[PDB]
Amino acid sequence: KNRAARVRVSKGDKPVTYEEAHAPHYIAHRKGWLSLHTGNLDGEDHAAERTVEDVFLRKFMLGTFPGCLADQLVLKRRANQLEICALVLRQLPPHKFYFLVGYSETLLSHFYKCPVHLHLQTVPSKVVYKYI
Amino acid sequence: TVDFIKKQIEEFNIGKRHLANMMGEDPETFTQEDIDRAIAYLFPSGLFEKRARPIMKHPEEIFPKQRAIQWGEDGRPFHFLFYTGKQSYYSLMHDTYGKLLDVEKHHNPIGSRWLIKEELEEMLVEKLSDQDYAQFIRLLERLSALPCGATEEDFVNRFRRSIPXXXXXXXXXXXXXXXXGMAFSRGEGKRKTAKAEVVVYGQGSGRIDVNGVDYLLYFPVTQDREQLMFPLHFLDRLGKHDMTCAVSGGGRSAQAGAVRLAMARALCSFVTEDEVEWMRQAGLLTADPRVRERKKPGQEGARRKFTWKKR
Amino acid sequence: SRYGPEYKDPQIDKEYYRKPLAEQTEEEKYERDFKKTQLIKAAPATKTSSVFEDPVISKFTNMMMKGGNKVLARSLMTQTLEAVKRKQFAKYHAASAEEQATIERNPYTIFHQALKNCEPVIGLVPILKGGHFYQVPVPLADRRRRFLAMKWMIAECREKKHRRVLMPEKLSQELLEAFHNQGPVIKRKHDMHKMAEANRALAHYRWW
Amino acid sequence: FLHTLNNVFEPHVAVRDAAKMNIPTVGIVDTNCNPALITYPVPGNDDSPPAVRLFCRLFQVAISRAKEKRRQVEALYRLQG
Amino acid sequence: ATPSLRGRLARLGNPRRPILKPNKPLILANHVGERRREKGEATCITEMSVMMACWKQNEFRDEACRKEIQDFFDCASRAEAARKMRSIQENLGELGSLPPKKLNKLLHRFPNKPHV
RNA sequence: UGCCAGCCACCGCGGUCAUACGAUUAACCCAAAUUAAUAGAUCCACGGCGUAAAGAGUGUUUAAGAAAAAAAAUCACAAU
RNA sequence: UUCGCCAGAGUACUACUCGCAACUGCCUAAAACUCAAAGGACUUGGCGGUGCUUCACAUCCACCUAGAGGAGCCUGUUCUA
RNA sequence: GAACAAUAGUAAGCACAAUCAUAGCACAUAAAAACGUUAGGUCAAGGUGUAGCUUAUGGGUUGGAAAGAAAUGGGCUACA
Ligand SMILES: [Mg+2]
Ligand SMILES: [Mg+2]
Ligand SMILES: [Mg+2]
Ligand SMILES: [Mg+2]
Ligand SMILES: [Mg+2]
Ligand SMILES: [Mg+2]
Ligand SMILES: [Mg+2]
Ligand SMILES: [Mg+2]
Ligand SMILES: [Mg+2]
Ligand SMILES: [Mg+2]
Ligand SMILES: [Mg+2]
Ligand SMILES: [Mg+2]
Ligand SMILES: [Mg+2]
Ligand SMILES: [Mg+2]
Ligand SMILES: [Mg+2]
Ligand SMILES: [Mg+2]
Ligand SMILES: [Mg+2]
Ligand SMILES: [Mg+2]
Ligand SMILES: [Mg+2]
Ligand SMILES: [Mg+2]
Ligand SMILES: [Mg+2]
Ligand SMILES: [Mg+2]
Ligand SMILES: [Mg+2]
Ligand SMILES: [Mg+2]
Ligand SMILES: [Mg+2]
Ligand SMILES: [Mg+2]
Ligand SMILES: [Mg+2]
Ligand SMILES: [Mg+2]
Ligand SMILES: [Mg+2]
Ligand SMILES: [Mg+2]
Ligand SMILES: [Mg+2]
Ligand SMILES: [Mg+2]
Ligand SMILES: [Mg+2]
Ligand SMILES: [Mg+2]
Ligand SMILES: [Mg+2]
Ligand SMILES: [Mg+2]
Ligand SMILES: [Mg+2]
Ligand SMILES: [Mg+2]
Ligand SMILES: [Mg+2]
Ligand SMILES: [Mg+2]
Ligand SMILES: [Mg+2]
Repeated sequence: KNRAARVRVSKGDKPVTYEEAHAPHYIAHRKGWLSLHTGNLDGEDHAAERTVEDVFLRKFMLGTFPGCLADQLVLKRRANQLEICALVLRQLPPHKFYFLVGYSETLLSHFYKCPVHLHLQTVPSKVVYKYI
Repeated sequence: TVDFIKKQIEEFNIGKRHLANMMGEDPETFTQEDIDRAIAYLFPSGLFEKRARPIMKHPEEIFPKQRAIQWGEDGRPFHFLFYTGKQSYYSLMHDTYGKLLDVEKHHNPIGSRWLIKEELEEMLVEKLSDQDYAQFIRLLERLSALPCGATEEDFVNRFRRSIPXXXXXXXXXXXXXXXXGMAFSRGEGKRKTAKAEVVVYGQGSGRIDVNGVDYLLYFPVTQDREQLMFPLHFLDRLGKHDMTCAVSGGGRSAQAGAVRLAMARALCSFVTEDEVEWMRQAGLLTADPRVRERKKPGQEGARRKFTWKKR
Repeated sequence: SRYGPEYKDPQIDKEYYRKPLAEQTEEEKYERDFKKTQLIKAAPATKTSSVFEDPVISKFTNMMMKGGNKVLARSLMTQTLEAVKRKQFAKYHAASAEEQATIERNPYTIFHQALKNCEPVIGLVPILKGGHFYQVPVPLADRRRRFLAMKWMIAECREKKHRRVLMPEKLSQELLEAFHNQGPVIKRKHDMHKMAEANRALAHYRWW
Repeated sequence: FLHTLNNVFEPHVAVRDAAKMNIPTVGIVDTNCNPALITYPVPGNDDSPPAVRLFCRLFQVAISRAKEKRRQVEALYRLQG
Repeated sequence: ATPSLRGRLARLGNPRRPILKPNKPLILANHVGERRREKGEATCITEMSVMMACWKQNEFRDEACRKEIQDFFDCASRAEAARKMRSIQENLGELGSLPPKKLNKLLHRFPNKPHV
């Protein structure tokens, strides 16, 4: 029985995000990729760096934006700039949201020594794909 | 849920305009065919399952049909069969049986099939049981069993469908070369890592050339030359035709077989329309579906397994 | 099995196709055949329309092939047919006119004969009863019998030669001796027959 | 109920159930049937087609007359107002 | 006629002493017993024996008797086709009665009543 | 502390995370008494007897009782 | 309407008594002690060297092929060190 | 808690099935395969609840290990 990245069947009441409801064998069939970069294509270099980098930005966004994160965080790399999209729940009063926008962009840009672009799409409640 | 359909169809049209104006087409002749190209170019998802790819479509194809309101605002139900829990089914049944009865008082292989179970389920907007379906179709046989009136025939036509069947080996028109003014036919066989192309000239010396060398030299294995001989010995043309050949990939038997297929394909221009069905039943023109099977991990040979131990 | 059950076998004989016009039920039948839009198998590479193809020789050819060598088995067979041929020519020219009328010079007729003559009529199957295995007399279906003959010839001329002796030669000897019924192969067939005769009582046990 | 039975010759569920739900019940008992849960029985032959037809058309008519009379008294109600 | 059941069974009323002690209650069941598959005997045994005798007298030269042998194979083909035919024969039933499926539907249509 | 030391009227608790042991901490309830022990009062059946404990291997009579009217007809035949 | 019988389970168709053509017998028939049960019927499972039907499609049997167990070596356990 | 000439079952969900992949079909293979079961495997991938260690059950440097009486599992190469 494969336990990989899966969400078990409950008494049937458990709310589930579209992503967490689609099991590993489904990648590239229904589900998409959470990140995008050149590094894994045939002739390409430095895949590892974009992986460490990605991981750290998962943890970073989960920690800078407490309790307000909706679904897993969507990274794109385009021509040396990062485009970080987030689905974010509405909890915070908007001031704090922009505080953290500036905070994040600046901090990251100076950490990875490349320009970062941030996008928050705000959602009233976690989207429910199944059950509920 | 009907308010949703009104709203959705409105926004669908507004978004339709919005699509045309950006995509730069006349909003009038814009089709679904164009809708597809449009989204496909705007939101290019490589994804294997095609339902999970982006869609903008008329809500009717998007959403399932609904069962309408089944009772007035007094609580009182419209249809008299409502309490059967399937009105949709038993209405068809009442009507069908009525048709039958009237037929009995009055009376004193085109590729046509009955609906599937799923199609009657779509027609009545009603879940069905196998038994139920079977019952009904049985009844339609009873209907066909008697003298068929006009409205009787229309009635059973509702539940009629029609299916295509196509069998012919597709016949290439020949090709007359400009150089000698002579006719040739160029076949392509493919077997098992090996493709071959064979040009067959209609007036031969019996000459058969392979990759620029003679066929005896290129197939020192007798078996192969026999395989080659098959189509020509079949059609009794053995000396009559002159073939040029180019084959690549795989090992010798695979090659000889590819040439078999390609040749037998290029030989159906110069043969009679009747001998074609023979070459089919000889199995000459049908590819070999047989290929190597991938090893599986934790096994040996795709089938062969590591020796299993009871203790 | 990359063929679904939808794909029926090819019928490869040419005489069938060229001359239909005198046969009604067969006209009906092959009409049904292609008209059915019947998906039909790509004909095998071993089966050819060659006028020279004897299916029995093919089977026996295969059963001699170790590993994947068609080439080698083909060659050994070819050399066996050849060897018998020349050996029978040698018997012919060294003989008297009467025996010249007698002698078979066709290696093929010699082969079908030497196999017809080596095939057992009955064979044994073990039956478990009350703890013991009894070997009981079973009538056999033809193809199993053919197989038993061929298997026996091959196993016999494989096993018991002295290593300086090539296969095609010994095989030829066994073929020509089995022709005259004096060969060890037939000793084997006979030990089958005898074992069946000794156990004949037990032919009650078998229920099918 | 124009028959009180199921084709397996037990009492039809609907009897137990109507009776269970506080619905009144009017049905034709036959010599084999059990009347006791039925609100208003009519003892009588369920099997012969003249009988079924008769009972049918009668309940039919009672219905029709009730409906007509309803309509009428509604019209009179409308004139009185 | 059906054997009298009066006074047979041990009951409170009965002044007599018991006759039948049923293992299972005497009631017609709804369903019917499923068909009993028949077993086989040894097939062909005769020709087998005759052909044995032949080889015994003839010192086991198969060429000496063609007759016993060909009749033996005649029997083998009659046997095999008898098995194929008894496999497709399932329309047999009782040959004048109905297969136990039919009986069982039919019996569910006019069931037997213990209760009420 | 670790099936050890121990506890319980019944069911039970202790084998490494014990609200049952021993000791704390809070509570509970009685209270010039409180628990433990042992005797009582109380406690079966005007209920049962196919499978649960219980219809005796069988008949007749004594003793003792209970009582409207009908209550000896025949072997479908194998008591002794 | 009567009579006969039953007050947890063992202990116990037993020990002692009484009577009998029995003298390893029959009948009548306890207590110490031990336990918190002992019993009847049922319910789903599981199981069955029960019975019946239907299968096994590399699969039990019959059958086909190629190997393991023997030899050298590689390499992993288990033991001795 | 079923019988379809139907006798108390209805039910969205997750499984199977369906579709995807193996570059067109088809079959085949791949994948998938719930709920539970075996207190099955792994505190040495990592992370943790409970416990222990803290001038050491911590952290470093230098060497040293992996010998065969056998017994056996799987392979490789043979016996021509
Ligand atoms: Mg698995
Ligand atoms: Mg292999
Ligand atoms: Mg009596
Ligand atoms: Mg008695
Ligand atoms: Mg019993
Ligand atoms: Mg101890
Ligand atoms: Mg503790
Ligand atoms: Mg306590
Ligand atoms: Mg305490
Ligand atoms: Mg006091
Ligand atoms: Mg009392
Ligand atoms: Mg009772
Ligand atoms: Mg008792
Ligand atoms: Mg007692
Ligand atoms: Mg008694
Ligand atoms: Mg007495
Ligand atoms: Mg007694
Ligand atoms: Mg008196
Ligand atoms: Mg009285
Ligand atoms: Mg007692
Ligand atoms: Mg006794
Ligand atoms: Mg005694
Ligand atoms: Mg006494
Ligand atoms: Mg096997
Ligand atoms: Mg198995
Ligand atoms: Mg070996
Ligand atoms: Mg070995
Ligand atoms: Mg170790
Ligand atoms: Mg050691
Ligand atoms: Mg596809
Ligand atoms: Mg498939
Ligand atoms: Mg798998
Ligand atoms: Mg699936
Ligand atoms: Mg364990
Ligand atoms: Mg284990
Ligand atoms: Mg750890
Ligand atoms: Mg910890
Ligand atoms: Mg250290
Ligand atoms: Mg070191
Ligand atoms: Mg060994
Ligand atoms: Mg090997």
